[PDB]
Parts: sequence; C-alpha cells; structure tokens
Amino acid sequence: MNPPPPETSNPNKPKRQTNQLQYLLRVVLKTLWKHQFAWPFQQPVDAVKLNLPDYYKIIKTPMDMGTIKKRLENNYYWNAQECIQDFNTMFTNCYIYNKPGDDIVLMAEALEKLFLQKINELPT
Ligand SMILES: CC(C)N1c2cc(Nc3nccc(-c4ccccc4)n3)ccc2N(C)C(=O)[C@H]1C
Repeated sequence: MNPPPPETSNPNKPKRQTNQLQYLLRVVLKTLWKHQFAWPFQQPVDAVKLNLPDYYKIIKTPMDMGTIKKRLENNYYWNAQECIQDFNTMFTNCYIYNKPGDDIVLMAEALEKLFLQKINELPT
C-alpha cells in the first residue's frame, strides 16, 4: 500500500542556497523537528503499519518533514516559497484526511502555529 516517497534528490533541478532557504533548514525545520508533537510528521505516513489502505487513495500529494529536510539538505529548492509550499501541503493533507478536533489535527495545528510564528519574519 505504501507508494514510493516523494523525490528528494534531483541533480537536474536548478538549485539555490538562499539566506531564506538556509534559515528554513537551520532554524525553522530544526525547531519544528524537536516539537513534542513532531513525530507523526517526521517521515511519510506508513499506511501499511497504520492499516489505513485508504490514506494514499485519498491523499495524492503526500509530504512530510523528513522529505522536506532531505530536500533542504540537497538544495532541492529554488526559493523559500517552494519549501513553504511543501510545509503547507503537509499541514493541508492532515486537515483534509482527518476531521477537526481529531488528535492528529491538534498536533498538526500546534506545529503549524509554531511554523507560522517562525516564518513571519525571514532573512533578506
Ligand atoms: C489519523 C492518523 C492515522 N494519522 C497519522 C498517524 C501517524 N502515526 C501514528 N502511529 C501510531 C498511532 C497513531 C495515532 C492513532 C490514533 C490517534 C492518533 C494517532 N499515529 C502519522 C501521521 C499521521 N497523519 C499525518 C495523518 O494524517 C493520519 C494518517
């Protein structure tokens, strides 16, 4: 049931290491990574382990912080907005598949609040 994980290395993509991208890796992701509620988002959803054969039949653009981290470390992104879009996909996937008030949603919401606080001001 588990599809292959999203791509994290692509030598053909045009890469950059902007100040903003470095900050997203060194400050934003690494602080989120240590949050008490980070653990469900640190790797792709393992639908086999969770016995959720429906998950990837609903969520067609999966994303997780482990993937974002590998992408940042591989300079996969051209700008910070591309990386922020991946974070937003991760959060939105959770809000789509689950319902308001579910425990996993409360965890995603806590992470998102921290994420939005940290990216409110980015380097120049
Ligand atoms: C809804 C839940 C299945 N959920 C999820 C689960 C995990 N991992 C995990 N492992 C053991 C127990 C639990 C668990 C069990 C009952 C209540 C709350 C958590 N969750 C990792 C990520 C996700 N995300 C991001 C989702 O959107 C969906 C797929």
